[PDB]
Amino acid sequence: SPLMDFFHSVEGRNYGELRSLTNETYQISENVRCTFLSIQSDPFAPGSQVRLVCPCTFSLEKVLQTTDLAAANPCRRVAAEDFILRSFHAGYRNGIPRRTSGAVQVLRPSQHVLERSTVGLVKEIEIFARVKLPGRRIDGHGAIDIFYNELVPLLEQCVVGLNEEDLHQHVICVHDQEELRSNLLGAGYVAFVANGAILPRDAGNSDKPLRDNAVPFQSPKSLECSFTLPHSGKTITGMGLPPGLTLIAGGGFHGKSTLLRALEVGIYNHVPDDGRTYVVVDPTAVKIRAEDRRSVHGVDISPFINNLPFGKTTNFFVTADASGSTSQAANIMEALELGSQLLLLDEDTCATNLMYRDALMQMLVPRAQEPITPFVERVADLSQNHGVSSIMVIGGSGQYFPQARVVLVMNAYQISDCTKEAKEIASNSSSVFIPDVNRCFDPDGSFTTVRTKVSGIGTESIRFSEETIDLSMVEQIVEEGQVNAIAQCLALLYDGERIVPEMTTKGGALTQLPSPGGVCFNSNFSSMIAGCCSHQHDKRLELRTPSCYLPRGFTSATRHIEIGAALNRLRTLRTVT
Amino acid sequence: SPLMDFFHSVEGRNYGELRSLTNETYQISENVRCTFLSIQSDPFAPGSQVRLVCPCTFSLEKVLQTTDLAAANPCRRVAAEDFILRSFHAGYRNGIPRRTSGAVQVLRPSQHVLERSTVGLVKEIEIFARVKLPGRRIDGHGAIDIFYNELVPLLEQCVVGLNEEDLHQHVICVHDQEELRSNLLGAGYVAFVANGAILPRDAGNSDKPLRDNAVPFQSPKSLECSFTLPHSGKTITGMGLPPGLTLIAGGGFHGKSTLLRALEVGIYNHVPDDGRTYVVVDPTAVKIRAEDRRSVHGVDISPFINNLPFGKTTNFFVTADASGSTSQAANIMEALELGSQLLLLDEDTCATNLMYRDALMQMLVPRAEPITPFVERVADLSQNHGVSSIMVIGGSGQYFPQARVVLVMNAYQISDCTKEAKEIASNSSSVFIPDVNRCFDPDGSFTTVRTKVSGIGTESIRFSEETIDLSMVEQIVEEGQVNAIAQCLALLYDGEPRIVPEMTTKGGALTQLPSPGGVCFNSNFSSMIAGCCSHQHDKRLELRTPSCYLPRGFTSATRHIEIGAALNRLRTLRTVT
Ligand SMILES: Nc1ncnc2c1ncn2[C@@H]1O[C@H](COP(=O)(O)OP(=O)(O)NP(=O)(O)O)[C@@H](O)[C@H]1O
Ligand SMILES: Nc1ncnc2c1ncn2[C@@H]1O[C@H](COP(=O)(O)OP(=O)(O)NP(=O)(O)O)[C@@H](O)[C@H]1O
Ligand SMILES: [Mg+2]
Ligand SMILES: [Mg+2]
Ligand SMILES: [Mg+2]
Repeated sequence: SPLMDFFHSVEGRNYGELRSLTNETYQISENVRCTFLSIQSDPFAPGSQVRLVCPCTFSLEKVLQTTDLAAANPCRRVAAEDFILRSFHAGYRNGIPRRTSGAVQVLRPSQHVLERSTVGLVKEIEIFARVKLPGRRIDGHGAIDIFYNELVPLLEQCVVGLNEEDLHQHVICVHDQEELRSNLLGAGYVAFVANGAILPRDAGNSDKPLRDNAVPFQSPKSLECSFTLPHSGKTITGMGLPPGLTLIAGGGFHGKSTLLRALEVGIYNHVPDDGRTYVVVDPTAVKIRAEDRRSVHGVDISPFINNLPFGKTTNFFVTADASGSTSQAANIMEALELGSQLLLLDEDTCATNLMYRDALMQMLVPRAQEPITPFVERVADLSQNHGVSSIMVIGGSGQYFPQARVVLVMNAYQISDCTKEAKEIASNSSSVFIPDVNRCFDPDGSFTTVRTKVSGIGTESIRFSEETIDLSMVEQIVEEGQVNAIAQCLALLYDGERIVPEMTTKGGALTQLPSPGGVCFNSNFSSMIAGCCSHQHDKRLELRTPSCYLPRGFTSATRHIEIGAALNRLRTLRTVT
Repeated sequence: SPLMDFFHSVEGRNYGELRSLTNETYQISENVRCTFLSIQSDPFAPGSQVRLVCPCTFSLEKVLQTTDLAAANPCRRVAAEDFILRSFHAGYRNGIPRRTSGAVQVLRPSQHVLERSTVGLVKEIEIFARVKLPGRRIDGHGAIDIFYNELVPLLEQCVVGLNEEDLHQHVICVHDQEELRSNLLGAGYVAFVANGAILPRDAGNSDKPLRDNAVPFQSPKSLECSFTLPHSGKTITGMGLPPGLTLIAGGGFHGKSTLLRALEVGIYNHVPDDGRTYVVVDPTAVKIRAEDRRSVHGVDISPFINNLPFGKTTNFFVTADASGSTSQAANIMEALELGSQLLLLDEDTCATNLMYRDALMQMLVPRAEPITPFVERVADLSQNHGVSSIMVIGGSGQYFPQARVVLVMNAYQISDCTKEAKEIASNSSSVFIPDVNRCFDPDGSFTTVRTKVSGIGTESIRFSEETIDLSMVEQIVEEGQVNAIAQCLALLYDGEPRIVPEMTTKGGALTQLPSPGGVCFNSNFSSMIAGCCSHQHDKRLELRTPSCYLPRGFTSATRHIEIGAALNRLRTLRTVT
């Protein structure tokens, strides 16, 4: 009631008047309360941050399995908050807002279920928003619409008026997914692909499942295996993949890349639509690709590449313009340093030189003269002595056959288990890694340059003061709120110049890190980044550290490996050993 | 004079009266004049478009070799306007402006010399700009600063007060530079790389040459050749590449991607620093890569990929989400139909399946294997259609029997090893229709649109609600180029009915297209795109087709092939045969 009357009150009057609202809290409905987090300078300044608060109607016991909030499995708290976001957002598609100024920015959820700062379940329901409040004169009627006519009905009908059965099933599917990824290394696998999974996406620029003429994934028998889901009781069946080397071989339009992308997202749980639901991978899995002109600092790529020009150091690599082989190797070590157990390779984004060696090529120029020691030679070593496994798509090269654990053959989106035939083909055709990695972070040479503000640019980049970090090929980033999280971390690392050691220890301390779902090889770089991640988790995916330029509640969880990767490619980065 | 005397008058007054400034044209100095092409609505709005006019002081005789404007070689006209802007911009680093509002937006030219609408030479000098005229009570003093203090000294000192000896030398390098490529197909070559060239760049995110410890290009003797530049008299020497197949072989970190990138830009002339200056390629050459999830419509990918799943037609291919080989082959023909003469490949960003087939792969599963690799179509394409290929190969000597020359690179030093290489092979040892039927269908193509077309940086096109991915069309090298493409799309759309057949004709008529420097296999698609390019050229890089959201003078020339690639991968592209 009173907010409106207030606005009538200030309806004509000048814009400055608005700075009164901030902090000033009003109840706009019986079941809705509004709290003002900021009030911006003008209409065109991006949003005026507000906290929408409304009662939590559903039974915790039925959906969260406990009466007291604090006991609830965080996974289910996430799936809940995730769901509410989804429901509120769908409210626009169901013509619920009697009016749609469209000046209401609230973070849009991916197809993946991540903890987001956006909705918090507290004891109530906490939804953060950004609103473009309506000439120089104020125009209260605009706002008046915006709250009473657009937000209240959406809240009351899609948020307060939730559907419990839907909620409960959301949460059950999600949780069963987490648990099912928690069962992986135990059950004997590194990846599991559920039967009937609709892997292929809707469009090359789309993440939703394929509506038309999808072919449900079917595991070969020899690779078939089953599980029991705890919360649904549903028992499911599919393709299990042992530790070691999984080869995905077929030449054509067959589905190879499509399966693999499923596996990269395999570290996520997605809304029951997604159709990749219950395709799961080790939660530390990393899409490994050549990436070029990326900068490297302090990575020891010496396992793969041996003989740089001009006696330049393999063992502590450093460039601001990297090669396809060198940076791919850079990414493999970058990864191991952050502790990945399952590398994911799509050969078409991989640096052929790294991958294998041609006879003609070696005889043309002697391999003594060639630096590179290809991946095939390091792979058996990595699985046997390190428990690091690889799944990779190979297009037309059987060189990997003596090393291959399984050889898959994809044809028109159908798989066959051809591991026997292939190693038979191989047949008739016939460690090196330091886990304790000496890499500390140097905030001095790293941050000397800058002049600030830190902010996430879409899904692609980080505005880091005058600097700009390119994540366009950190392919497992799948939300804007993720890169935003990363921005929070960077602005933190920057702001407190006690923290590197402090976070390094904060990290060495931990036994398990948070998955982006909420559920819980070393070095000081690694461990530090773990410290940052962990601290961020602590403060509810919202560090506020001063140099950060971010709205309240547009942040999504992300693995520590991603914060790793983002710093890892700061091109002002400096690092010591 | 009069402008400021106006402004203070206004300075209390409301922003609106700035709508008086429209059209009204003022002289803020002897050698300066400004014309207001627009006025922003708001202080925020991206700026207010103005024409900056100043006298042409230099002797046209020495620089353009004619007293009369209209005779001037457009190559030297471009190099002129290029140089003018460049100095103007340099005016900021030389402490020239008295004040620095930074409300002045004027296109930043790249290292490339391109025709740009920004500076025009007419009879004088024409520079287009965008200004943010500053509380929302007018900031008359602020504006006064922008013009009396910032723009004028820049103009008078760096533009009116230009340096003719440099400008002359600019133009000589540029012109001599264009001529050197015109000489290429004649002199018997497809690529020429000048000795002493500095190929590599300062940083993975930078286009400027490698300042520190660059190693100068040197041609192997066997491939060495020389030319004579008409305008400088200078005689230059380097690496000549014949028609046919050139293989770039090597190990790692030796500079192949460096050389190749130089060759991709080889369709451009660079400001005399750039250091790739006098590296030239066929001005039609295209960087061919696997581009995944790109949409295809109407491409006959048949020569490489003869089979698909489900009787899907290779001969008229269509996907909204695409494969590495499938996309790459689309690219090869997309480019062929637009008339490429040299295909440029980095075996790394190429889809390997398209490139060779392993013995082991072929046996494990027989080829009766959609794909027919490039190695087989290469001789054919060369011999029968005069389309050549230079490609970086990482470790596969399979191409050796097909190889014209085999280049071996080692620590930034090339060697001719084609003898030894083909021996290696010896020791271990048409299809394409030029007449491709592809008409453009504006009906199905433009149905879903409500508009506005605007280029997003260098990377994408906001085509109404649609978005086009130019992120892997690697030879786009300016924002003004993407803006150009946006102009053309806005044209095909707004002038929809008669513009397709008309441009098709307007393009069949043409025996030469305009190179981006200004100097001057068929299908209706192609001929149409050529029509668009040529009409754009005619119209001075300013087609204000009505649905174009663009400031005046933020446009740069492109090849026709580029406009081809953008339309080509529109996700609502419908095309008929
Ligand atoms: N199981 C499926 N059902 C329906 N469509 C599919 C399926 N799998 C893949 N697709 C579509 O097939 C197209 C090509 O599949 P893709 O995943 O690229 O095969 P691929 O092996 O990567 N070929 P390549 O990378 O060229 O060697 C993509 O558009 C997919 O969306
Ligand atoms: N003339 C030069 N002077 C100095 N540095 C150079 C020169 N040419 C190349 N480089 C460096 O080498 C890198 C490019 O070479 P690169 O692409 O690694 O060769 P490559 O071995 O063919 N690639 P790959 O085989 O895929 O690893 C750049 O990052 C440059 O820094
Ligand atoms: Mg390279
Ligand atoms: Mg390379
Ligand atoms: Mg693919």
